[PDB]
Amino acid sequence: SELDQLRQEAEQLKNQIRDARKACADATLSQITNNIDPVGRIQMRTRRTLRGHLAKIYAMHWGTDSRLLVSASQDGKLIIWDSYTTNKVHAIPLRSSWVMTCAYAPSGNYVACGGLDNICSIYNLKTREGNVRVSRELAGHTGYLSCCRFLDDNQIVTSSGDTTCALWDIETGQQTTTFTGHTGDVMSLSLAPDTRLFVSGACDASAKLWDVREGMCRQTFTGHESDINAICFFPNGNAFATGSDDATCRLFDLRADQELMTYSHDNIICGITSVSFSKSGRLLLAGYDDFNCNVWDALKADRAGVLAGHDNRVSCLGVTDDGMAVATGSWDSFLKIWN
Amino acid sequence: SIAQARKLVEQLKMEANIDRIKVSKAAADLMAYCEAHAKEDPLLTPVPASENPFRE
Amino acid sequence: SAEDKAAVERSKMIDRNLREDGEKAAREVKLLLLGAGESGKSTIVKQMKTGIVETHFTFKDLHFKMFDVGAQRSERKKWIHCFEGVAAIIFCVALSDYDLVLEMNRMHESMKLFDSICNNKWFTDTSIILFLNKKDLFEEKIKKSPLTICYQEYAGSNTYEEAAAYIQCQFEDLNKRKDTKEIYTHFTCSTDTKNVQFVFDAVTDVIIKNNLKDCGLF
Amino acid sequence: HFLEIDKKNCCVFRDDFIVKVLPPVLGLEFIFGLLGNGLALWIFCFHLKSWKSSRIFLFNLAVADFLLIICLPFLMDNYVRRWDWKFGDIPCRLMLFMLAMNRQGSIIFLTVVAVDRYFRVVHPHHALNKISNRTAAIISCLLWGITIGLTVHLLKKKMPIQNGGANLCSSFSICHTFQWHEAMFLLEFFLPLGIILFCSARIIWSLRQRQMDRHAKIKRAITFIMVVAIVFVICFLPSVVVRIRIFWLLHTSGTQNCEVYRSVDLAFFITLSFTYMNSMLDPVVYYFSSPS
Amino acid sequence: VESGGGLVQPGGSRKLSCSASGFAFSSFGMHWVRQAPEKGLEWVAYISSGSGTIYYADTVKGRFTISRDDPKNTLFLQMTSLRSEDTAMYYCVRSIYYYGSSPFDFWGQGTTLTVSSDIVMTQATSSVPVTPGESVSISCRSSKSLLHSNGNTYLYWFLQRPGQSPQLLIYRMSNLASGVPDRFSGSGSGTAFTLTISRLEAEDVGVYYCMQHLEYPLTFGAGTKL
Ligand SMILES: C[C@@]1(c2ccccc2)OC(C(=O)O)=CC1=O
Ligand SMILES: *[C@@H]1O[C@H](CO)[C@@H](O)[C@H](O)[C@H]1NC(C)=O
Repeated sequence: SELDQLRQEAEQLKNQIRDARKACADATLSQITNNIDPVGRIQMRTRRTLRGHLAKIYAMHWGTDSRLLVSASQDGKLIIWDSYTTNKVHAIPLRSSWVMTCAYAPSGNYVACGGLDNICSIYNLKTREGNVRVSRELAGHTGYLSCCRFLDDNQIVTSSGDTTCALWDIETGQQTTTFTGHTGDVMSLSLAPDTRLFVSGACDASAKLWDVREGMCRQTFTGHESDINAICFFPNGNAFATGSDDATCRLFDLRADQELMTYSHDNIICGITSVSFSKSGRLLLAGYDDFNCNVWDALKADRAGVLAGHDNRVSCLGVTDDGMAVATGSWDSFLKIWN
Repeated sequence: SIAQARKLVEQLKMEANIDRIKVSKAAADLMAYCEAHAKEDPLLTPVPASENPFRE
Repeated sequence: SAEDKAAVERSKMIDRNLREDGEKAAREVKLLLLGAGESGKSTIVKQMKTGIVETHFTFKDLHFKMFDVGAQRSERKKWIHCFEGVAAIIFCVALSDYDLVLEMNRMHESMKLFDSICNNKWFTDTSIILFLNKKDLFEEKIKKSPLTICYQEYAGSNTYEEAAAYIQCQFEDLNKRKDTKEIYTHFTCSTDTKNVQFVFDAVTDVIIKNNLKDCGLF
Repeated sequence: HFLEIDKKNCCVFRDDFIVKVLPPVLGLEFIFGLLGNGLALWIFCFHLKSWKSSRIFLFNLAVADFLLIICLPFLMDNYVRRWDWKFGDIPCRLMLFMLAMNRQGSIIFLTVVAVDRYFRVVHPHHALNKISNRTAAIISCLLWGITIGLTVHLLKKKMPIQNGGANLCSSFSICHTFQWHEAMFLLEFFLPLGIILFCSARIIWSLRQRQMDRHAKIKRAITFIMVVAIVFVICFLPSVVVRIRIFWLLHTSGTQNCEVYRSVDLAFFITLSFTYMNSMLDPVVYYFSSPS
Repeated sequence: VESGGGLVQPGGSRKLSCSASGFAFSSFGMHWVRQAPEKGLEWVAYISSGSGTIYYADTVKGRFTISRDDPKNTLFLQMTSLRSEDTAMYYCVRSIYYYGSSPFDFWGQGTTLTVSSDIVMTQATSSVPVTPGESVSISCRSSKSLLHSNGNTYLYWFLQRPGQSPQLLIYRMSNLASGVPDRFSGSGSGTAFTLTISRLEAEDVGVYYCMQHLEYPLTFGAGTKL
């Protein structure tokens, strides 16, 4: 009966990890940051509105220059916007219209998209002779593609619904490393600022910190009660925020190995679809299912503003690398640039 | 079955044997970092409209 | 501004092409096909003629789009909102699988999936076209085996007409919103025709209900 | 008695009962009509989200009904004073052109609505159901032009004739000649009635040929198809039948005695007041009686 | 690649044709820059993507006409009245305009034919010592400032190797064209612009042209032969 012995050992071992977690909990984030002055009410005006999509918008990603952004929609079109003049630089027709993610290469010569076809496709924007054409179709996943992020011009990390992430090589199209350990579908991921680690949110209410090089999970985080819909890294790199389906946000710290503060209100019962941080990390913008975006004071866990300008569910969020704007997409086929 | 349980147990021991710091030590870094970039945040502190790339 | 004015007319040339594709896509009928794997969905597809399977067929100058999600094997809730907006949902259930087990028999597995897909919060007004395939294999099996293995509360003769009508009644009983959506039930033979016609008739009623919504009558 | 209007043997009456019945009847049409059509205009402009081809036509019908309502206070004073126009010459023609161009405008923008509903039920896959918001705007302006072009003759007429010590402003006077305005008044009913009845009968028959009447909301829509057909006949047949009788008396008896027309002339102007009944019931029947 | 053109005629008319090949010709705006036997380049005409806005040089406004045929990927130029002032080699240049694009990147082979206000770019320097291995700077000047309010100075640097078509080195103030070695550099001040070369190779000889793109009646700088 080694199965029962192993199960008992895991429960005892998990108790030891839990015992060490509360031992280091000397204080709380709210208690420490109670003396700080609030950021005050924040009002963001719609500085721009981008039209041209004819279906629900599922994902967008800001360019590294903080001027271009790529938006993915379910009508089969990938559109690159000039966020300063609303100009459409490119319009990429996709083979499959069921796309749930889009990524922008840090160099800017590539974009990626994927979805229910279980294939991540890389498109060449440089196009030395002609227009934008596909470059590689990274097949090998078993479930739907839920997120994808570029590490460089030749490496991309993709998380799918088959409970396993992966690290690809664009030149050969082979899975360099496969990450396993999740018990549910992986719905999002966020690369570290130093591009050495990343965190993945799954449907089992757990976020796991991976290592790109070694390929083994380093830490696990619990505290959510429903599916984690979106994850994002703190700009420092020693924390991250998760958005689950129980209408709550949590800020986990990579060194304390435990949740620090929670961002919940009694008025909101709708789950969070997207989260993002400001340039300094003081503001935690979260997109909800109740047709508007919210701004949270990450250091005091107090509501500080509402970006109510959408007539449908907000499905994606983005903050420029410069930090001077916020673009929020939604299912009403509209993108809006705020402040 | 046994190997899968052994793999989970072996991986679980790796997370237990890690170096942890107090929350107050960790929360101090988050507060110190936020005031290190307090003035460099356009969203927290609005900049003059002349420097806005989207207003005009 | 010389180069900027040329960049604006490029965006406008992109805009006029986006509308042209959107007009073409709006004139197509999107359907969703579901089943229990070996329920005859492949058999149904032939009559109307990894990842997602897309099928194209036309009938009476109407272009249909069929999507098969039988190879996903993932959490249905996380990607079911993508199909919210299809004209109709096609459900395939094999009547011959009332005694085969996957435990629990395969028929109750079909009923469990039908209960969730019909009562989904995203599908509250989409018509469901229910296809009961394998009627030839079901009519011979009832002679040698009763229906009591499937439904223990069954009380009737072991004849095709009575047994077939009881299974249809059990599947329609799972419809909780009896006043908002209509469930179309058809009995599909292994080698038969007019099944694409049954979809055309059911889809037309959806378009009429859609057209009246623009005019405000319905 | 007898009057001459442009070399035409015409009989004009000034009955006492006109003052006692018509300003009451016309009073209730304006006071709620301003609230009925006016409030419906507010929702159409500052509370709607998506504009489609069907909503554009209902807007043109709404604005046509609103303009007819503001004619009533000018109409009512002519009735309280017992056919005594004290408003001038040019205003008299304006209150006759814009009172008649509106009524044909409202009639035109409900056959279009009836035809619009016919194509959305009997031919659901027809290309006419997917016209853009521009093609409806072109059609609405084109239908306005033919409406105006069929009543421009009213403006060129010097109407404020002298009736003894009274000024008579009226485009519907009993005259023994063939006039286009009299013919146009008849065609305002007989032609649209055929299209409305044909479109309303085919819609309900088709919605019952295929078993769609079991749905609760389809039953709600089916009844309102009869309602728009019932209201149209109720609000427009009484005036037409009397006018047909007037055309009969002219042929058999003539203008040699202007006494047989005493009863019908009073009746005709009372029944003509039911033509503004339709412009009152339209906001309730057409716009306020929808799920949206 | 692209090629095609007309031949010699006496004072008559001729139709110039270009044959695009494998670069998605339907989404490229094409020019018709021409170069006389011994002078610098001179812009002639332009037709945008989708045959939209069309511009002509002041000297060929009434006589010339430019049109494109997106199927079969062919560009046309029809000249009606032809004088002795317009004998030149007619080059075909492609150019696409979006946010980060590089116009005038590829130049056609060009064909010759014999018949038997605006912005002025000076480029005063006309001859430079040709010794290998030196760091040479080529200067330019403009009548009015090219620094648009957008923040980018529209100035393009072209190199014409002896016997071949012009090739784009630098587009706008400092951006380096694709395939150009990083030795070339470009800096300007809105009115005065310089092109810097670190180490001259044996393939760096030729005529260097500067072109503005602020106002569409655009002019070149007559070149500075090394
Ligand atoms: C009774 C009448 C009128 C009377 C006085 C001033 C204006 C209009 O209304 C009409 C009409 O509905 O067109 C014709 C008329 O003679
Ligand atoms: C009016 O009637 C008189 C006699 O009844 C007749 O002489 C005259 O011609 C008639 N006028 C017209 C215009 O018919």
